[PDB]
Amino acid sequence: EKPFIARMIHAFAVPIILGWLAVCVVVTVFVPSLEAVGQERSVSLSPKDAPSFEAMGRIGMVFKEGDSDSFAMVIIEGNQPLGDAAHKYYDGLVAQLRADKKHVQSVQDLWGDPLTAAGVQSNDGKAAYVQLSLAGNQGTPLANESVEAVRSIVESTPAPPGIKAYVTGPSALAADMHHSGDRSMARITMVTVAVIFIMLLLVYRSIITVVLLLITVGVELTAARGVVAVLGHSGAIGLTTFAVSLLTSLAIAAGTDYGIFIIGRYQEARQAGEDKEAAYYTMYRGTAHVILGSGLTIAGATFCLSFARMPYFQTLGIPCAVGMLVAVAVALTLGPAVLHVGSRFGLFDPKRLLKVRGWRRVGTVVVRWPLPVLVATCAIALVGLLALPGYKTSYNDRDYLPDFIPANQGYAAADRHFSQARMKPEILMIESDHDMRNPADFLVLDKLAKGIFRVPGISRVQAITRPEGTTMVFKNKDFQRAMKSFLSSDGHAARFIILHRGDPQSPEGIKSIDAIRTAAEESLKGTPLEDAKIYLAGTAAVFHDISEGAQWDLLIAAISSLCLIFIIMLIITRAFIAAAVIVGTVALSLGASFGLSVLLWQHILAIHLHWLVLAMSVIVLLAVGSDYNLLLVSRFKQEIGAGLKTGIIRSMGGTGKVVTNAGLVFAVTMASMAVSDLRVIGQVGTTIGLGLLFDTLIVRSFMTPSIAALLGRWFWWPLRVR
Amino acid sequence: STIEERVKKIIGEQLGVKQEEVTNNASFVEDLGADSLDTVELVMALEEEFDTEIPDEEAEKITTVQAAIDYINGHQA
Ligand SMILES: CCCCCCCC/C=C\CCCCCCCC(=O)OC[C@H](COP(=O)(O)OCCN)OC(=O)CCCCCCC/C=C/CCCCCCCC
Repeated sequence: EKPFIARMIHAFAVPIILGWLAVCVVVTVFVPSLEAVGQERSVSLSPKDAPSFEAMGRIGMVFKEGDSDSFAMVIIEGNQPLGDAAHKYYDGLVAQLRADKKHVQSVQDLWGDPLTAAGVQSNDGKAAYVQLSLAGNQGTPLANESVEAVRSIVESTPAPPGIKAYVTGPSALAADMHHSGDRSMARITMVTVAVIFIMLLLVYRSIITVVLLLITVGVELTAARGVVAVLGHSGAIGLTTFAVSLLTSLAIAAGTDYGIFIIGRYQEARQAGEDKEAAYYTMYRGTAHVILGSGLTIAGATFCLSFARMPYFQTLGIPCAVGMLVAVAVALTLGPAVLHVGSRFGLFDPKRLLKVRGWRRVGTVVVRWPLPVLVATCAIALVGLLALPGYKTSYNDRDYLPDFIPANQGYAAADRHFSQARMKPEILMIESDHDMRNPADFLVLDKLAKGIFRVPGISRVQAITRPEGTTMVFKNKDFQRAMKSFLSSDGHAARFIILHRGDPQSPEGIKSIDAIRTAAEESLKGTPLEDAKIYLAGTAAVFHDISEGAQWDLLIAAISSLCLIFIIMLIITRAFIAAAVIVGTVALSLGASFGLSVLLWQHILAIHLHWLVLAMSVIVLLAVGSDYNLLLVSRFKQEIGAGLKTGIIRSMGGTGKVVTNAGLVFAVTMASMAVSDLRVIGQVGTTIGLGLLFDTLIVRSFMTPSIAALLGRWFWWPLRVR
Repeated sequence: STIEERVKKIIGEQLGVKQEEVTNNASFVEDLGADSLDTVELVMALEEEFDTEIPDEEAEKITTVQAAIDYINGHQA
């Protein structure tokens, strides 16, 4: 049989090749590059409704010192204690920063005031810092401009002998994280292609087959990136360096797998003695629906990230979904089109005997004694959960970026003279309906300041009652500057600057937020300000919300993918139990991938998994893993008729070597992503790589065939099979 | 087709022997080159092709093409 779509591609193979090449030229020439669209289309890094985000907005609004949740800190360092010379350099620097209304919304200049200069100067005396409020939220294009605008001002200013200035803060780190991610795109792709080229050269032993196979992936990659770039450039979507980095590797990985499936089946047909024309249709009948089904799965699975609350995940759905739909559409049309035209010159014929005795013998054992094989593989798959009790996620973006990026250089300058908490302060603001500048309420400020200072895990609290941050009149001139700094001009609100002991990013720091809020309420209970409203802001408060949010949206991403992938597999295969088995088996194996990844990173390498790793990697593992099952199961439906058991053996031989090669290519492609500067994306890369190695070696080869052998005809319910 | 021809087809396909090459008297492990696992494949393939059960104890008694033919003839009724 010759399906209609196959005939059309066969008849118009040539222009289909030109049609996609012309499209590649258009998106390459008339559309800015994806790594350049992301920079002008990046998304804010915190959900608009997070209590930390809105609290940070209120504190800025009430104190009239900005509207964004973005702040940057300028550290001044010297080889000797900072004298008057540093002050002149500092004083001029602050005035210059104030003049830039566009980017620097406010400069909380404390070091220039003797009444509070010692509050920011290092105990060593050789360093000091100033906090800047920047325009635009963290990670947005405006914030990256503001950070650069501040950074250039610091660089252009002439420093005294031996003094140096660095710019840091969450916004600076986010700006540098984006640049590092894009800067490393070329290295990831060059390594990926170079490794894949060498691997495919061993599998086929023919350079032309590899060259044409990789060229087709280039068209899929260039068209997928080109289409996503058009959307971003038009303002339709938000982007992040994770989406660009993840999209690029998925297109290369998935795009190559479709090429391996297409050639793998075509070459198998030629071994059977089929003519070039008949072999091409045999390839289409056997893999056209598998590629489409394995394509809608990755597009659908990644799209389920759009239900997550974190912008890191929410913005990751559509760009990957559109990227995979475009890559798949090319693979289904350019693939068979290139295969046919190549066949006209006899380029894609197999170079070596495609032996099958290896997998038929494996399939015979699995099918003859399926229950023991099922039990052994389930235990191996489940034993990965032994790493769950010791699994500790991390939120410190510093540790997952190069040591030399400017934000990290400035941070390292702070650690040399300050405690690690000084660059990540915590602000608590109480707002009421009364003017609190009266002395009676100041006692409550003293009470709450001590009470908040009583919470474990805090080092320092600054306020009107504690100008220096530790325990030691309305008319003194010096006090007036403090009054307008720690009290709102209206007097209805006051704020306390709190410093933890130890990095607030740590789970210990996150635990402090709840204690701080409870302590604040306890201190104010039975006081005139008992009805006040408490707002908390800063890194500890930010990641208290992210930690809670990152949990549920891992569940939503995982559960939604299972529901969606099952629906796709149910439609593709038309069999209920087969659809459940295809994805159910991969769901169990997630424990093996989680165990392998935690063991490699947290234990062997002593680097905790970033909080983004599991949600991003779980989506791909379910998607790609089910595709390999779909390829295998879709072959069962063909070979059945010769026997429910003998069909599994025959299909195992045909699809055995094909999936193994395709499995390793995808695993290595995601593993090569560890070359990125962003260690967060490298952890995702090897987390997916390790899982797909497990899926291709155990899930598809020993678990799925054993379940099919066990269930018999019920594996194909409600289809009538004998 | 003929039951004997179908059995020979299955045997030849599994063991890589042509239809005319496989003989009634030939033995799988001694002449056609089978082993402890290719015989299991043979048994399962016959079971599936002819919708019949070869019990494990009975599996041992199929040592030649003929033995399979007699078994299936005595059970394909
Ligand atoms: C970018 C520009 C692209 C320009 C070109 C247009 C695209 C052309 C490419 C491909 C289309 C034609 C080739 C694809 C194969 C055609 C269908 C086919 O072969 O089988 C259909 C096959 C029939 O079943 P069998 O009988 O087993 O098949 C045997 C015959 N092969 O049915 C299927 O594959 C079912 C398809 C639907 C699956 C269920 C879909 C449910 C929804 C999924 C959502 C996916 C994610 C969405 C993300 C949205 C993001 C915003």
